[PDB]
Amino acid sequence: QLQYTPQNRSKDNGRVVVEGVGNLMHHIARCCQPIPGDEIVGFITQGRGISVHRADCEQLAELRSHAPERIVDAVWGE
RNA sequence: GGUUCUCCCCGAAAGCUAUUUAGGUAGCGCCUCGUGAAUUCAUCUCCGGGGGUAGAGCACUGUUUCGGCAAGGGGGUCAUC
Repeated sequence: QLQYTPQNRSKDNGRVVVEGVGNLMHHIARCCQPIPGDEIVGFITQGRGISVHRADCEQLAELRSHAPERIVDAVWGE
């Protein structure tokens, strides 16, 4: 009965700062549920902007098997 | 319900079928007596047989667990026309 505020803060910006840039259309993945753990690794998607597909994950590595240029680092900050 | 003298020989059935039949009856099965014929009949060993039961098996009809490969659908990844 109790079933976006947690992602309204990402919609309120901050968090991810890929290569030192702020306010990006980032969005956490799924197969991997990244949290500020093994940091993370970003990935540019056609639409949806940056996909934070966690650091070290198969599907991320698959993308590492396709277009490496799309691949980007990742951080957290606060 | 009961059915009164005596000895002798053999000696059943409580089954099938039908029955406004199912505790009755009839045909037949088994009884007895009489007559008449096949070494006809019974056991046995040898011989020629069909069987699908026990048992066993899982090719088939089903059922069952496990391991394998893996359709194909599910959830996600880039995609999402």
